[PDB]
Amino acid sequence: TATLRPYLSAVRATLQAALCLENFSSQVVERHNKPEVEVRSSKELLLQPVTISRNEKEKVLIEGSINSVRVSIAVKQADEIEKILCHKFMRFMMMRAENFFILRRKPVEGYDISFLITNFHTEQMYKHKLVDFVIHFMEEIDKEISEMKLSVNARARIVAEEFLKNF
Amino acid sequence: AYHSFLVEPISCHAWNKDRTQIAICPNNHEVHIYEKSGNKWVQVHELKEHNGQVTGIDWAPDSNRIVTCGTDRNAYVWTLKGRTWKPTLVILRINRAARCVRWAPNEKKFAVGSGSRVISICYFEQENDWWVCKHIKKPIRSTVLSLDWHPNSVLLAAGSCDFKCRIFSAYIKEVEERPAPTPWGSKMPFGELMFESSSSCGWVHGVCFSANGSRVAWVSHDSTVCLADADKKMAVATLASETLPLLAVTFITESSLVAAGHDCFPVLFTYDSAAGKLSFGGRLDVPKGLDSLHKNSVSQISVLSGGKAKCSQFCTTGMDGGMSIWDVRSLESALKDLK
Amino acid sequence: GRLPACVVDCGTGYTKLGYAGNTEPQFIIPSCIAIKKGVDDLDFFIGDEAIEKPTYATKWPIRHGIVEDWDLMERFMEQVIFKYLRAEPEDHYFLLTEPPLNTPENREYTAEIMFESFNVPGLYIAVQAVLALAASWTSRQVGERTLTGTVIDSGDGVTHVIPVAEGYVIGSCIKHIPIAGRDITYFIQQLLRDREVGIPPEQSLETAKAVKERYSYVCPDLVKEFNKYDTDGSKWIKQYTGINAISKKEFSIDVGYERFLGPEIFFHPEFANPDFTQPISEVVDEVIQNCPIDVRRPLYKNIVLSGGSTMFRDFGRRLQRDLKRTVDARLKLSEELSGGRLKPKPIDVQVITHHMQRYAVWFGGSMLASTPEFYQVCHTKKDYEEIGPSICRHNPVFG
Amino acid sequence: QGRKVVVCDNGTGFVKCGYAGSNFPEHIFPALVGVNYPMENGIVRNWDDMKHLWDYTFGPEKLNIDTRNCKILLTEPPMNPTKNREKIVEVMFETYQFSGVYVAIQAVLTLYAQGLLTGVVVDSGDGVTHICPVYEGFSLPHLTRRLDIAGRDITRYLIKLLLLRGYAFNHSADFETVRMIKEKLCYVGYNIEQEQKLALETTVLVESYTLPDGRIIKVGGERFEAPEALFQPHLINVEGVGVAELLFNTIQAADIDTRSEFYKHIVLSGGSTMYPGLPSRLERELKQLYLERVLKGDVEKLSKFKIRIEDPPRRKHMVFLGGAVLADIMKDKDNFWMTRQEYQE
Amino acid sequence: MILLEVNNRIIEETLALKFENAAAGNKPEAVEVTFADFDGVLYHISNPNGDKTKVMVSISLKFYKELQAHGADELLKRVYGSYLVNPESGYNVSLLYDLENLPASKDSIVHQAGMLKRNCFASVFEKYFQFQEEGKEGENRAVIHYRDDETMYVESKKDRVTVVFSTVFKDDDDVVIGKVFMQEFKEGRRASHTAPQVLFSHREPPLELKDTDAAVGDNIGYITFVLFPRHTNASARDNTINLIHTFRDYLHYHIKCSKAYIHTRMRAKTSDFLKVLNRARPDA
Amino acid sequence: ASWTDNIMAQKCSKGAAAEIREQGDGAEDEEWDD
Amino acid sequence: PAYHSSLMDPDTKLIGNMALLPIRSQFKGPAPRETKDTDIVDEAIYYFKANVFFKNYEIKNEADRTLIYITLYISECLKKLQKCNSKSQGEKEMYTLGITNFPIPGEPGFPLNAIYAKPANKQEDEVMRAYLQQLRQETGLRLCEKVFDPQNDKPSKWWTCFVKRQFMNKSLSG
Amino acid sequence: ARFRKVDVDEYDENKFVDEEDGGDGQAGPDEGEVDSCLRQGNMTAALQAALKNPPINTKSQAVKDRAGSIVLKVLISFKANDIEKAVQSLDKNGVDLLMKYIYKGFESPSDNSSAVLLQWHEKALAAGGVGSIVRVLTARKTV
Ligand SMILES: Nc1ncnc2c1ncn2[C@@H]1O[C@H](COP(=O)(O)OP(=O)(O)OP(=O)(O)O)[C@@H](O)[C@H]1O
Ligand SMILES: Nc1ncnc2c1ncn2[C@@H]1O[C@H](COP(=O)(O)OP(=O)(O)OP(=O)(O)O)[C@@H](O)[C@H]1O
Ligand SMILES: [Mg+2]
Ligand SMILES: [Mg+2]
Repeated sequence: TATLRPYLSAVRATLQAALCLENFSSQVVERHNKPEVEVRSSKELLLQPVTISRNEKEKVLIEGSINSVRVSIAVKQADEIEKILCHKFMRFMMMRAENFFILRRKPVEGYDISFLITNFHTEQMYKHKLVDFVIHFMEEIDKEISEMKLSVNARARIVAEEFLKNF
Repeated sequence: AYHSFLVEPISCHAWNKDRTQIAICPNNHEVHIYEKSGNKWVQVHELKEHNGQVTGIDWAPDSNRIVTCGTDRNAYVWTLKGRTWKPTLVILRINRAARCVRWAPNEKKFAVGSGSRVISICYFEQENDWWVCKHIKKPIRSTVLSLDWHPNSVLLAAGSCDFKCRIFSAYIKEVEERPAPTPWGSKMPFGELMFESSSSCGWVHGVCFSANGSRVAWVSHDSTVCLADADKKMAVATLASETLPLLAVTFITESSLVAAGHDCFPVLFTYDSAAGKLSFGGRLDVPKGLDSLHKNSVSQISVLSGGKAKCSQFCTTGMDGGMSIWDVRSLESALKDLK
Repeated sequence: GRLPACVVDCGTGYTKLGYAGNTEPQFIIPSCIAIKKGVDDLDFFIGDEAIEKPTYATKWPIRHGIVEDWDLMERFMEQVIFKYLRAEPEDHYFLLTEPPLNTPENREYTAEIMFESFNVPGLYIAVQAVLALAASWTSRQVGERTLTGTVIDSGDGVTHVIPVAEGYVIGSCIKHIPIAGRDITYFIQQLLRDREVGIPPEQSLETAKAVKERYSYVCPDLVKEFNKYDTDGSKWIKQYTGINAISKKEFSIDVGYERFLGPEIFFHPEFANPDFTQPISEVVDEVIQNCPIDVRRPLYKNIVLSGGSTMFRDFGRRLQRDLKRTVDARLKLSEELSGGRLKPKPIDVQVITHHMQRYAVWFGGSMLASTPEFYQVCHTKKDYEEIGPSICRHNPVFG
Repeated sequence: QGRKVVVCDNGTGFVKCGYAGSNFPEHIFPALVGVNYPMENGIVRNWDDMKHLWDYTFGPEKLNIDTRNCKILLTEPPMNPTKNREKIVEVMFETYQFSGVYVAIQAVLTLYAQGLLTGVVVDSGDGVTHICPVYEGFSLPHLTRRLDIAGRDITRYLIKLLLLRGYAFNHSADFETVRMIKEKLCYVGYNIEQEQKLALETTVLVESYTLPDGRIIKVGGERFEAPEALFQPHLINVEGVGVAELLFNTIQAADIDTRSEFYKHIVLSGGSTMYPGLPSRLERELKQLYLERVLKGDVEKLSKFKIRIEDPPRRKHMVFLGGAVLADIMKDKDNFWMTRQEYQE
Repeated sequence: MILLEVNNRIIEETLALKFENAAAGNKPEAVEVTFADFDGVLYHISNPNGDKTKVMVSISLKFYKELQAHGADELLKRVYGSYLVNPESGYNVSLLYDLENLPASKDSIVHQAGMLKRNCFASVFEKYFQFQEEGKEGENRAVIHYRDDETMYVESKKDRVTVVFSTVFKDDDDVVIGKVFMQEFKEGRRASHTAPQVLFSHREPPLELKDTDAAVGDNIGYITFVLFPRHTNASARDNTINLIHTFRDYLHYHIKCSKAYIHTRMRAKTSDFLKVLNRARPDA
Repeated sequence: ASWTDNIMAQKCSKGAAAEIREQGDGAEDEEWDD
Repeated sequence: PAYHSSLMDPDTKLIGNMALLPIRSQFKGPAPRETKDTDIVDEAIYYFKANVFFKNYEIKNEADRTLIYITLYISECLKKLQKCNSKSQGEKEMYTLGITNFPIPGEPGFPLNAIYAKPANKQEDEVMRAYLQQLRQETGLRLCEKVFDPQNDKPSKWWTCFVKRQFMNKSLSG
Repeated sequence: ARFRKVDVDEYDENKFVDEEDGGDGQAGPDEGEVDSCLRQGNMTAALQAALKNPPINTKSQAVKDRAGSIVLKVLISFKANDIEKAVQSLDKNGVDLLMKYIYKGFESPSDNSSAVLLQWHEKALAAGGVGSIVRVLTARKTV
């Protein structure tokens, strides 16, 4: 590799620096425990949003709060087929965001996927395991997009050969 | 000495005078009191009166009184009568959720730092036989996360989300006596801002006073530990740590600090008085996922044996449901110069 | 539009696929998929071409109604659309059926399979009980045509008792009896093995099933039927002829007792299933009693049988007998115990049997998708694109 | 002295009888007569059942007290028609001949329990929401308002929204399950735009509930649209203005001097006001109304608008504690009690 | 399956069951079955005037005039014989089978009845293949609007026959997957030198149809089959027609197959991610 | 609506003589109390 | 529900909870001669083909216990009748089974020991033993007189099909 | 309605109001000194001069953008093999400021700017812990 491992290391370090969340009852709303990065009702509880960019197209925006961190990833999209495969995969996963407990239903503007890790998730899951899951996610999305592209190309080749062989 | 009480996180823990019973909040609206029956911990008491998550537990030893505050905007003073713990309600008059609660050294009052940018100093009024709260409001602008009383039952350290570490005066005339002059200041009315300090940024997760109280120390979310001397012209010394943010800090001696947090192991700091400077002394969980004993963030640290004047064993309670009893005596010979 | 909609009822045993506007489904295929990189996922078969093939492994995607393996479900519906129905999915609306107590997440997966893979212009995931009630309208020739009933949907999985009130299924009172077509087939197979020889071991599941297809009937009284078979043993014992797959020859077996012992386990589950022992009449009574009091009586007056396992002769009539007996006994016991001269109105239980009893759900779906309203109650692909899969969580009912 | 003071709250959920000055009720039991529930919206419909109920209360099994030699305090719902009040008074004086008889609206009892004389009580229960201003400890019937939205209507709306999610529920069979869902998960949103954004873009509001039949249902956004019917009646097809707008209007219809005092002591009561975030939402909406139709756009004087809407933690027994305070701190008076001699005048 | 069969199943099973019952001597059962096939074609298997002994299979095409202009009736009479009957109202071509007058072999009649749409389409193909064989160059191209938004152009030249499908992809994903499939089609002559030459033009009509009213759009692609005398000859005419008249549905079917496989891969990856995430819990 | 009417269309065939041509020898006889 | 006995009378003798119904026995035993043509053994032999499938029987009477005992012996009798060639051989097998001693109620190994009651005394024990043996002999005889088809050489399968079916999942062999 | 479109929370006298009273701001980092250092080949001196006087108190975004651009030009001007030594020439405050500038420069990728910024970030992390990244996240007055 040339710029994948350093990028993943930087993202992992920033996630460790950001996935330090504690339970925080709402200051503005009585008896509510809302993710502060979403409501943004108190500016003191919102951390500075940081960006780690592998190039001008692949980037992770990590914006943290006292009780929540939002991690948005822009997946690599070389060509149109990769673009549609990435978008279709992301909608596939985000439709079942109730199972991906740390996943958003809709991305932030300009980004492909968005994870929302609340203090509750770090309570019920190991934080370093969550960081490892996010990095593993970034790697496997690219791997599976490439696999889908290759599978579609091979499938189209076989379909064309099978149709044309019967003439 | 690691013991895994239960899988879900422990919000907060409090020991008793004999260090034989531990009251913990298992990320729930209940307080579980465990006691040592031989060599194993047996859950022997269950306290169920909070309508929401319990955020702070303290145990006054001499009165054996357990004060519990939670997100339900309530404080309860549990007293052991007969064989059961029964609660007395404490009106806090706070519209937001309470976060931290700490008893006074003389057990006459307790402080509840809450999310309404207030600290409720609550004391018993024998005339009407219900607890009464007085609010410290100015200049607290954000939520108070941590508290720690001065060893004179008057002053009060308060860490707040507004990046400011404060020392106020909680001199309630109806329950206290005249406070002696302290290097923090001489004029001590209730709610008086005795001292402030800060940094460029960072929420204050934990504050703790020294044995004599002339020294305060607070750990901020910006991976910094700060110590303020009242004697040395009210001066603050900042150490920007290279580790993850520290959540709970306690003095163990006059010149030593133990701070634990999201780095999942306690760390030791030394305050050189002559130079008035903090230095990293050495992590207390050097190994023989995470190699440290605590698999998740350590949320609370508290002196177990000897008190703040003769601390030889302390206790770290984490978000992994673990309680670790660290003996600094053994760690003295374990590492090179872990003094 | 102009092209008729596609109605596919994907049951656990038999998938019933066809086009709207038709009385009976054009295909009743087994709900089985035979499967072995590249295009190998298209090298599979469904229906009768998948029961037994040399080099293929057969798998049943649907177990107890709930779809287990969704990939196999997608491939199955793929050849349903393109090999059997021969429909362009972009021009035909689809009326899919859902099992009782189906999770909205499963509705979302079905909608995603239909839309993001086949690009259908519309989809309507209909509850099976309401379709059965719709099919029941062909036998009730009065103005008592309401969607309030107690559907006894019995197939090859579990026999569901489903109370529908005002068109909406009361999901808190649905009760499943683990006796269905497969249990009856197993019982008849065991009876045949213990009585007659000459049954090939590899055909015993089929030669029994055909028996259960053609010679079975519920019995008014077990000992009376046994005495009839013993004494008048010429008009009751039938002869079944079959052809052995290996060494093709004709074999004749005496179809006797199992004729009335096939569906009897609907009425005495302790005969075959040891864990479950209460008759279907008691289950229906308990289901309806669990329902609100204001709707209890309508659920008696409209008990609709759907599925092949309910197509046994006199099954509905005997069910009416048993349910009326238990209801009248309960009423008499209550009157005797209370002694307050309440005198409740006598309860009339009416099990609606109809000529479309077998494919009741598909018939209801066809007559539902043959209407102008279906187009204005479907979920258009445009709605899928704007709102999302959530639109397919609720499919509105009709009058 | 006199003593022998008994206070008996007659709430629809439970009847609670005890003695004056008690921090907690001595006896609590559901208002069950057998199985009938004549208590609908706090107005009696079957008086014989209530006669049996009071006989049970004063019977040896519950209190074992002499009615002719005891002082009784009863709780009256707001907007109680005068016929019911008079008939209850006649029942106390004739069928029980109590020496000390007094009845008052639940609003003043609430304020006495919390320790206030002036303020507005928002008592929302299962039948109807009542907004009752009280000045100098005397309820003001003129300014009291009723909003026909309560726990039952919110439960029905939640059932409708759960059907919209594809959950086979019924309005007559699964009422109690949805009621428990509303108690355990529903809350009042603060900014409905922001809450809707959080529901439609994030899965943090999704919570799993185990129905009695074992099926797990994931209740997400509907946690906050169900109570929103209190603020937006049109969501349940009810003509109105909403609880916050109604409260602001009923305060603004009062004397100019008392408006500031009413603002600072608006107290919530009843089960339907236990929703998280309800006081914050009421404060925000009242501030918005003050900005719109009192300040008329400017924000300079909004900071002077002091509003303190506190839901008391001891909500469960507010009426009983108010009765105990009223019948303990001032029981020894003479002109206060309505006695049988005055009845027989 | 890969190749889309050219036989309508519903007709095949219905007529096979009816003929088996008639041969067995059983009383025929009334049939009233309306259904549809690809290209928006409507079938109706019924009984004329209620007589059970006669079974009528009617086919309705929204474009039967454009085929009738190229000898549709002549082909249908030659292939179906006396079974051709005056069409039912609302339908274009009707076949009548008398259940009392079946021939000895029912397989041929059932299979021909299955090929009803194929023989409706094959008239223009027969005409233009004969045009190529006879050397009648310059004859006007045949335009067939087999669906509302998709079109077809058949042209005969000196040494080749051009068959252009004007297809419309509903979604952008359809468009890109079709681009991939057609790119594989274009270079498919490497593995088979005797195959027809497939050309693809996305968003732009070829120069041949530029003078015509061929639609232009981002979702519209044109697929040109160049068929040589080795494919337009009598021996291979049937197979060539069978494949060419279903190529469009074949391509769309395989696009949807690719989407289904892509969903399978996403489901596998989602399951792997969910297992990884549930392993992160302290208790698993 | 149209659903009720289209379902009823079958009533001419459904509203006819008995399904069984004669119940030929193999079904439980009627005349049971049922 | 499972079919029930119908020949119970208030004057019918009771040995424990066991019921001493009369039979038409040609043999000699404690059971008295019955004028009626219907007996508990015959009623069992009739109802058995439908009772054997029932794995849950409610003992609503005391003649019911007689019914279950005769049904279990019928099950054992068909188990031992599968390997036979003639009516005479079958009857000899029935006599051999009857002359043996299956467990009496109370003794270990007897099915439904929690439903039946132990004999009170030695005289009652002997009466119960003789009654059970007589019922066994009559059951075997009336079984063989009808199991074999009216034409010779046919132990008809219509009763052989029940060989492996145990009433209430219990058998007299264990 | 129409009264729900007003955000009362903004007009409340309880929000955390940052002081923002640093003032000063003497043109931030010096352009001439760093230009002279870069031209003379004193790359380490160029980095040291670039990290002096951060615009931690300047409210205007133009000076912050100028300082970020200067620091970015210095950072890409470096060679990879010589980066590590440079990182070791800064104290805790210097490394924290360098990581703030690195995280600022990631937001504007150009050619191989991100490729060398990732090496800079790795070395800065190695020499200054994860607490430096934490301070980058937490600093309200950040470059
Ligand atoms: N007389 C009969 N009529 C119809 N089916 C019968 C009959 N006797 C036995 N069966 C069998 O009963 C079963 C009924 O299967 P059915 O298609 O109704 O199930 P399903 O697909 O699970 O149904 P559903 O669509 O209601 O969920 C088949 O196995 C069929 O062979
Ligand atoms: N914690 C809670 N959160 C939300 N709603 C609750 C809660 N507890 C109770 N409720 C609801 O509040 C209502 C109970 O009303 P309450 O107990 O005050 O009765 P009430 O005022 O005596 O009634 P009524 O109007 O019939 O006289 C119910 O609708 C119940 O679902
Ligand atoms: Mg089924
Ligand atoms: Mg109330």
